[PDB]
Amino acid sequence: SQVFGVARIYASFNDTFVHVTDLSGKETIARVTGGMKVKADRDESSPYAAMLAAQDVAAKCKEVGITAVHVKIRATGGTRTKTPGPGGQAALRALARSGLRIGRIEDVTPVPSDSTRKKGGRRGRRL
Amino acid sequence: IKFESRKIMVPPHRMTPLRNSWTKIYPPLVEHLKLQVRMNLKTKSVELRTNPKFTTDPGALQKGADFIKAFTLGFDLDDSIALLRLDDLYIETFEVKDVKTLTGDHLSRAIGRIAGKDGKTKFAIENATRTRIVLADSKIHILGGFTHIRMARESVVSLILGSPPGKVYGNLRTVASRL
Amino acid sequence: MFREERKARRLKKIKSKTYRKIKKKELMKNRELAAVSSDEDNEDHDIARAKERMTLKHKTNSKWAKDMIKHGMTNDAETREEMEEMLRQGERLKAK
Amino acid sequence: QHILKNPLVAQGIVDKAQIRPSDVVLEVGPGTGNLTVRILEQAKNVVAVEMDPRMAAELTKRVRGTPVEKKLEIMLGDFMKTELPYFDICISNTPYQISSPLVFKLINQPRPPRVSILMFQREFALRLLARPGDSLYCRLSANVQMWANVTHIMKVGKNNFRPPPQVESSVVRLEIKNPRPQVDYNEWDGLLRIVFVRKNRTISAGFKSTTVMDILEKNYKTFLAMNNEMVDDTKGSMHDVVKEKIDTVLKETDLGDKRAGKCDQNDFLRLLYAFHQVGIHFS
Amino acid sequence: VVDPFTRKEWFDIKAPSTFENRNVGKTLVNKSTSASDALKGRVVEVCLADLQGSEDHSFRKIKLRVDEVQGKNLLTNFHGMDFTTDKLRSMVRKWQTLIEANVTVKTSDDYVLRIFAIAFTRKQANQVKRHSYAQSSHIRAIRKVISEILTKEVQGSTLAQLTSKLIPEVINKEIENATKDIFPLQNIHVRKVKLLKQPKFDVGALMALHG
Amino acid sequence: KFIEHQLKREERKTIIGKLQDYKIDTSLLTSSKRLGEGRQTKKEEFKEALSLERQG
Amino acid sequence: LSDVKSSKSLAEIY
Amino acid sequence: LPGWGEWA
RNA sequence: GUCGACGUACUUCAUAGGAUCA
RNA sequence: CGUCGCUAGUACCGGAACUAAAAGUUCCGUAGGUGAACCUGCGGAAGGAUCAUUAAAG
RNA sequence: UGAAAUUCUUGGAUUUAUUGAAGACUAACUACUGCGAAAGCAUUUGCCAAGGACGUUUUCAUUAAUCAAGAACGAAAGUUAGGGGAUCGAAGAUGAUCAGAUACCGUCGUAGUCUUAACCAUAAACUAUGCCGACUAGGGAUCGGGUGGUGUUUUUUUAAUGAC
Ligand SMILES: [Mg+2]
Ligand SMILES: [Mg+2]
Ligand SMILES: [Mg+2]
Ligand SMILES: [Mg+2]
Ligand SMILES: [Mg+2]
Ligand SMILES: [Mg+2]
Repeated sequence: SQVFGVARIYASFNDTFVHVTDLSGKETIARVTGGMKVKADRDESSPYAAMLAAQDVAAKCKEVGITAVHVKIRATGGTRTKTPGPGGQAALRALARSGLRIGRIEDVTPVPSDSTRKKGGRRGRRL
Repeated sequence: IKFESRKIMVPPHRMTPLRNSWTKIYPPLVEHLKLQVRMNLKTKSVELRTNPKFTTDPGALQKGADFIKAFTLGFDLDDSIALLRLDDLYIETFEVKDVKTLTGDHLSRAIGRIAGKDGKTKFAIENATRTRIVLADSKIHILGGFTHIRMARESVVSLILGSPPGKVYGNLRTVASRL
Repeated sequence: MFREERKARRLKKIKSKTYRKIKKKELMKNRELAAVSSDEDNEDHDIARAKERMTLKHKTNSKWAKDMIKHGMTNDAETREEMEEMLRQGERLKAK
Repeated sequence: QHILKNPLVAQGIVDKAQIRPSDVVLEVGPGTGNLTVRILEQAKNVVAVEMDPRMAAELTKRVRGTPVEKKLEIMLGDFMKTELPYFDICISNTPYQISSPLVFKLINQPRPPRVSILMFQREFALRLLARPGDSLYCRLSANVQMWANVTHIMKVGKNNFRPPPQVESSVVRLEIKNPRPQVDYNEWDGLLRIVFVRKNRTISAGFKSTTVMDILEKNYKTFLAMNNEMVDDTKGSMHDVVKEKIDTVLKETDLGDKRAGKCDQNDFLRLLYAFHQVGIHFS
Repeated sequence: VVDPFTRKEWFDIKAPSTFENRNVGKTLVNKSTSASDALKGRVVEVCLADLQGSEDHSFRKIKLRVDEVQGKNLLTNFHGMDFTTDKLRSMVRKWQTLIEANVTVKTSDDYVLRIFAIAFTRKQANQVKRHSYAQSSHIRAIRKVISEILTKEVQGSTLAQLTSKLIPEVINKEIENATKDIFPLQNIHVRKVKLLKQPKFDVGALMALHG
Repeated sequence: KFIEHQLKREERKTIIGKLQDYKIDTSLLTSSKRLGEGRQTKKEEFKEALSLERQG
Repeated sequence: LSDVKSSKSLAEIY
Repeated sequence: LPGWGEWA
């Protein structure tokens, strides 16, 4: 009576994705991103954008038959930041409020044992 | 309001403060949010659950978990309570090495520059930007409104890249007046 | 004990004049405000004055003062302050 | 902005310009007009290019009600964007940001000025003045020396400019060559660009770059096409023939093992002629 | 012009008999024009807590790959094991030495696999030193002991038997007993299992595993 | 120095004459400015295709 | 601008 | 401490 | 050639500090 | 309230018609530089302002 | 991006899952703690030689300290000739050139970054602090070795070791 999917949340600096797929991960159920729910490209990473995206997928998933999702939140990772941003945090909160049952929450950020060089250069980046 | 659970693992260096502040942590969780609170000493993880017969706000559980998580990262209790009070607060986290690959004394001085003498520089950013900053070694966490945490992040990052505290302080006054 | 060792080790490495100058100034205020230092008896002052007259250690005939003066390094403001700081300290011990 | 206040250096600049009484002077970066008044005193008429309308108005106020008032003309706009009138001499204290374009514009004017007195920062001027084999010899030096002759007038220090800049300055004289030497600018610059990516390596190593081979092969195919000879146009059809051509010309000219920074004008001309002989055209 | 889920069809995934709870959810795939080929090779990762119904395995995940299809039932087989990132970040702490070993070995089923085991030093009950660092000789000895143990259990067992050993964590206790005299340790865990190579598929050996 | 300079001038004049013997236009030839790029956009590819078609 | 810890707790400022 | 080790 | 580097000879800018009094 | 203007448009044979027109951080070594009052790559230094928490195999 | 635009994109981009290939680098543990003459050194296992300290009622018996000449090594960058070429990236090109806390940003990216055989011999190569030897206060932390205990724990037969 309780069907599980997996809700993958990719919280980058300039956008947030909310992707719901079956347990395997091959089949996509609904992909909505911050850009599709906002008029100005500045606010795509905004928490408000994530909430709209999360609500849209939550509504769509209920139509399909999915009633619960495991959250696998991740950041860009790699040589860049490893912790999900507020866009991801907002998406998680909206999904909980949607009534969709949250099964298990884990961070799956790609963390390198040791990586290539970072794009900044010797003097740094992100003035 | 279905039966759901959250688990938040407490790192060892935050267990003792959790003990002294437990008296002020379970009341708001169990009273306002109508959540079932517990700590598993065997796993050393704070466990929160929704009571289907009593809990009414669907967002209580996730709201509570973020509040526990904020205390876990190193934020004082009252600041963490702000997560329960409000609904538009988020935590930004990034490392020094993300900004600039600093090692040895360069990393130590970068942390010292952010904190400032007697923590003055950190408080200056916190007051001007209306945010709370926890400076855990090379790991920096910022708590506040989304637009606010970005402003604090830029002031912090300028300090990491080498900008002197004095110049960053003047910039804080300008943005503070704009706010 | 480790925590003081780590903090003591780090403060040990920083040997910038401005940093050490700020710490010294704040310390002299706290000791002055709390009166940690005992009042000097008249006999104590006389003994201190006696040594100063015996030696004359705080005049410009010292090696450092003579080196800075004779080579135009005291025209700069900062090194002049140190010379004047030395001279006023000598004058204090000369007071009766 | 940085404003000169030393009168001696301004007098020296205007004097060394050697303005004949029948000369029309293009004066870039008028500023307040300390140079402009003296240039007006000993010139047929002055055309000034000013970016700031306020400064142009102040200059007009200064020159108002003076015997030289009819002589002056002021153009408002960006110097690079404007299409300029005939001028015999150039005397500029323009912002250094447009230093390099300015020079080449003076070189490519339909009738280039016979003399120009230009102030640059010390590094840029020394690179202009650099001779083959010097440390600062660079593409700019070779190109400008082919199209002109640059000599050093004076060294202007930091104290003269208020507020002091972080870089020292120098006044140099640029004398475009008349008649213009008959070499296509595009091909000269193309050869130099290919050879000056690393000026202290062998020229052959300069031609070893894969993208350089791609460009040269495409140029060879286009050259064959213009001569009405049929060319396959595949990506790697002509790689092996062009490689052999480059090797042979480099060997016979004896320039394969000579560093670009130590090669003078005639060496590059010989290489250009050899490449034209074998059929490779650069730009 | 077509809603894709009109043509999709649902399939129920069933786990090996070695786990208590065989029902592990369901997936979807396009209806045959075949659905089996897309279904085969599909890998699903699930926490051990769900399969065993006990929160003692909250920090371990099992990857199972689909190998057979019968009447909407996807018969899967063990494919890998791993720890959750939060647990690993929890164990790795300051003021202690991390001892990690890996061994490549083939089961009795020609299942070539790679086992990664992790352990940490601990301070004694009466210890007063801040740190419990182990000298490199002790680390090398412990690593050798762990390698011999893991090779011994893997070689003398089948893949199903290997998983049956993995679930109760007997290997961790065996490592603790063997390494007791060398140096005190904590958080001894079989951190990860990779399945590198596979033998020829035998549907009988899968049906027997699924009963 | 003077005699060396004059000999160089004569050599330069001869070489420049021989260069006028071998001279063409440069509109179609790809400039060496492209050495750093190493990859082209579809706009650049389309421009090259149009240019080559015009060449025939 | 204040350089000391704010007495008001973050909930209070908001 | 209520809830320290048991459900509260 | 109001040329570059070096060598030599000079010029110049950075001096006030404490106490009392009005 | 009239005439010719100026801007935009439509037509006609410089000319002659019509319509619209709310404005007033400090550096070191090395290597480069063609929008160079200075920039950039790699390695290093402080001669650059340490707040909070911390036995949780408790 | 402060907002845009060069860029990719219904021939399916970004995102998702199962793989595969290449070249670098060894996170967390990580600590001014350890090692080396210095520069420097961090995944496992094996081989080759080298080394300080400690223990010794072993051996030689002044063989020693400092060092012009002379020699070995010498970060990064850089040159010669092959190999490799993932990331980042001097140079070069190109989009935008509006807004001062976010004011130098973006995209492509040659040489380089890596390696083999040779050159170069410079650093804030810093403790801005020559090498050898003797002496002049207390305290408790840590690393390596050694001695002592009728100390705790393990060896879950003892024990002996190991760890405290
Ligand atoms: Mg060690
Ligand atoms: Mg020995
Ligand atoms: Mg040598
Ligand atoms: Mg090579
Ligand atoms: Mg060093
Ligand atoms: Mg001594």
